[PDB]
Amino acid sequence: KVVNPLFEKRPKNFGIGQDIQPKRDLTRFVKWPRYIRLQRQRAILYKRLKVPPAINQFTQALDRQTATQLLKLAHKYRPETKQEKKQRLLARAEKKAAGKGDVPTKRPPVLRAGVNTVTTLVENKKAQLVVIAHDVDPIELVVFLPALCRKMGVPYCIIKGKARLGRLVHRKTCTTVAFTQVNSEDKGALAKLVEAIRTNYNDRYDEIRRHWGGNVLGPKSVARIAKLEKAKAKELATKLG
Amino acid sequence: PGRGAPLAKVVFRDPYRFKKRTELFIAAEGIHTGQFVYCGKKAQLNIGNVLPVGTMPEGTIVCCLEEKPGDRGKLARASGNYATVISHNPETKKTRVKLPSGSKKVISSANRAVVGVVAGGGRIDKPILKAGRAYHKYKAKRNCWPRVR
Amino acid sequence: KKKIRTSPTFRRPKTLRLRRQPKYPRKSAPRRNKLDHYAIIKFPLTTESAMKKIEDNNTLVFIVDVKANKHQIKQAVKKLYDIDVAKVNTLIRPDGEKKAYVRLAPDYDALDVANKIGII
Amino acid sequence: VRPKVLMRLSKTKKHVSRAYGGSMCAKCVRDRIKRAFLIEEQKIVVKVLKAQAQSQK
RNA sequence: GAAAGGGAGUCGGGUUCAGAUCCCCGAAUCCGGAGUGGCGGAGAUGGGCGCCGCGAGGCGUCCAGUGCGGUAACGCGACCG
RNA sequence: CGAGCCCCGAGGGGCUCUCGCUUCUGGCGCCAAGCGCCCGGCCGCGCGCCGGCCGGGCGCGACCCGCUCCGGGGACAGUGC
Ligand SMILES: [Mg+2]
Ligand SMILES: [Mg+2]
Ligand SMILES: [Mg+2]
Ligand SMILES: [Mg+2]
Repeated sequence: KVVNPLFEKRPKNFGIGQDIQPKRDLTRFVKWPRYIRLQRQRAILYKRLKVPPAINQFTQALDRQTATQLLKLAHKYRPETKQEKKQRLLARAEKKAAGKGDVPTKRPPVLRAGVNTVTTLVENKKAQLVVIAHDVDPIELVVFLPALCRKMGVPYCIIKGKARLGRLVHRKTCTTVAFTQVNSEDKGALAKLVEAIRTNYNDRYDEIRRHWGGNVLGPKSVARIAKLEKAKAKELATKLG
Repeated sequence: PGRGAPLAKVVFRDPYRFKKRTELFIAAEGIHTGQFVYCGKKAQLNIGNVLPVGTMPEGTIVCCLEEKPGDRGKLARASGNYATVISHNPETKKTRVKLPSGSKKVISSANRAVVGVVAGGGRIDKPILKAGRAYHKYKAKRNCWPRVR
Repeated sequence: KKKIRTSPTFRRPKTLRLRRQPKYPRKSAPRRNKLDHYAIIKFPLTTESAMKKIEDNNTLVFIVDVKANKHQIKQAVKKLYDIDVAKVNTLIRPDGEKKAYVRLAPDYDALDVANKIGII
Repeated sequence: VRPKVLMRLSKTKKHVSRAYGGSMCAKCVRDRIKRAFLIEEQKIVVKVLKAQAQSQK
């Protein structure tokens, strides 16, 4: 009612040859740096090529819920840090000075880390559970671990991210962690996790061994093939009946 | 200098930013200054327009033909020369054309070309008549002219 | 919903560059100025042409260091003779020295300045 | 004058009191004014023509 | 990457045994700088209404004011960006 | 907008070119109008979506999703022996 009559809409149409185009999103059309292009093309290649099952098994990671319970359990057994190791050593020195003496005092169960340590534990059948990161970039350190764990009878699961295992062990990255013996109040939770993981991984290793990965074409190629198939199907439908 | 075909300085508008884009088309014969030329798939058949061969009829002739779908013009560029669009097939998106040498070439239907013949006419009709005229001709081109047997 | 690439070119992002904060100077002390005013002014010229310049153009003729420029010559003369100069002309002699014709301010007399210097 | 002499000339000496003055000639300025007005009028005419032509389904 | 290409702006007179478009005298000129703004001029300083005032002219209020002329070619000392 | 493709009840979905704004002129065209949603300050109805004034931000305008920039070759060419 009080609107200024001088105000008006001034729409610009962006047809071809008309008013110049607006600054729109061009992320799909950016000349990207060579390293970005290389990593994206590697990701695409891992879907183009036929990935052997020994490498494709690591695409089967734990679901988010199960990974959450597993990491929640594993947080109770994180290795002791440098500061609290210093505190424990000072406490031991003070206690030995006065007056108990040796006092091993039940060295607590801890989460074992490192691919070599985990491999030795699996070979000795000491590990109760094995957790393997899915994204070990030099992927030869852990390719044998599913098979070795299956043969030795220890349950193994694959989890998303070596960074999470590294945060478990106060480092940047850990390939694998191992659950050895556990406290009594957590034995039941470990048993539940072991049952679920044995169902998901060890009991179907026979077809994990045969599930090849990759061999998927691009969306443009799939759309073109589907267009050809629909083109012949629309006339075959009229041919039939 | 060095070519017999006149060049056409043609100014377009940049579709994405406020700027003027100047091109250096090969002048098809008949075009003049102050003339509007149109380049694209929906351009009409007129002398000087640039449009894909697949959208052109079965007997049209063209000036600055692309050898590959996307480079600039490569064929029939020398003065007086032209190519002819012989045939099409909508499937496989191919067009058969006749080159100035008389050879037949199958190219993509997306190759663009200028409608008409390139200007510069029958330049080879006039006898050179003079070693000096030949000298001036090749001085603008390269060091090839005085040819010892 | 706001991060957009309106250009098809990836440019290198601008990252801050710290200024140098060295933990020790590479040289313990700054080297002193070898081209002080005594080094700039070597000795005055006392030839017939120089005396003619002194008594006619109000100009003192000096032989100066080859690396000294007109500003440095002007400041050197101003400091170590306590006189004001109008301008400085400079040439390099065929023997490699540098010769400066220093024209004094009108209120200063080149003749008695030359007397107190000792080049009469 | 030579191009660097134009830096020390006053503004008036380098242009003419008119739109495009000192850059375009009067004749072609008049031609551009008429061309702009007439082409915009033609746009109005074709807009009205299609608006009255769309009256029939 | 040019002492022959492009490239702002120094001329007249005198002067030495030997230097001068370089020195001296006299006339200019180009480029750069002025933060505390160097001086002027321009922008820019007019109309309307109430009043006072013999008239002229003053007071209050409101509204303008990024220059002007010529039909035009174009002009005038500036003439926001 | 469209021929209206076909059901048509004249609605309208499956079905085709369009899933388009630029051809009589030697003009001009960018740095968003508009709409919607919020965040401040101001005086202030002084009953809250609430009176109005000075600023700021986001979205639609400018559809969504996607795995190779787009196109042309291609297990040939090419390279090594
Ligand atoms: Mg011969
Ligand atoms: Mg010199
Ligand atoms: Mg150079
Ligand atoms: Mg001489």
